[PDB]
Amino acid sequence: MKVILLEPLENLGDVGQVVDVKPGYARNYLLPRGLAVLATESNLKALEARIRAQAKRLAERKAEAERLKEILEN
RNA sequence: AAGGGGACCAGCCUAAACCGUCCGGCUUGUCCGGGCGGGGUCGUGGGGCCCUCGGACCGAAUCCCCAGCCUAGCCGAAG
Ligand SMILES: [Mg+2]
Ligand SMILES: [Mg+2]
Ligand SMILES: [Mg+2]
Ligand SMILES: [Mg+2]
Ligand SMILES: [Mg+2]
Ligand SMILES: [Mg+2]
Ligand SMILES: [Mg+2]
Ligand SMILES: [Mg+2]
Ligand SMILES: [Mg+2]
Ligand SMILES: [Mg+2]
Ligand SMILES: [Mg+2]
Repeated sequence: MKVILLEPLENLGDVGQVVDVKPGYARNYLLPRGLAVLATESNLKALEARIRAQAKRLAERKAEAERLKEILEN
């Protein structure tokens, strides 16, 4: 069963990553302890749109700060 | 059972794509979810979206009215 990790877990996976686990592990351990969520089609959109938004708010630093390396250095 | 002969006869509404709005979750937006409205309903496949040209008839199974009918009756030939 596929889940989306909310936290990095040793010898499991990294935060925001999709991993395969047995249904019982997800249902009786990971999910109740807030450590993951089901890789449902709803959640995969929400994860996507966060990975997307972080890359957006990153590039617009490396560009409006890059605009500063234009004024300075000249 | 098909098929044939007859009785009767009638076909519709949604879900999803997409659009709009309200509400709330936190994991902050191009988010996810819930409600309502729009859109849509099909097998010659149909629908959505985007271009392109083109602009009255239908009509309920709902509602209103009225014939008709039912729940009492009446007239009715000639020793
Ligand atoms: Mg027949
Ligand atoms: Mg008959
Ligand atoms: Mg018929
Ligand atoms: Mg809100
Ligand atoms: Mg939804
Ligand atoms: Mg929504
Ligand atoms: Mg909605
Ligand atoms: Mg088609
Ligand atoms: Mg009808
Ligand atoms: Mg009499
Ligand atoms: Mg008499």
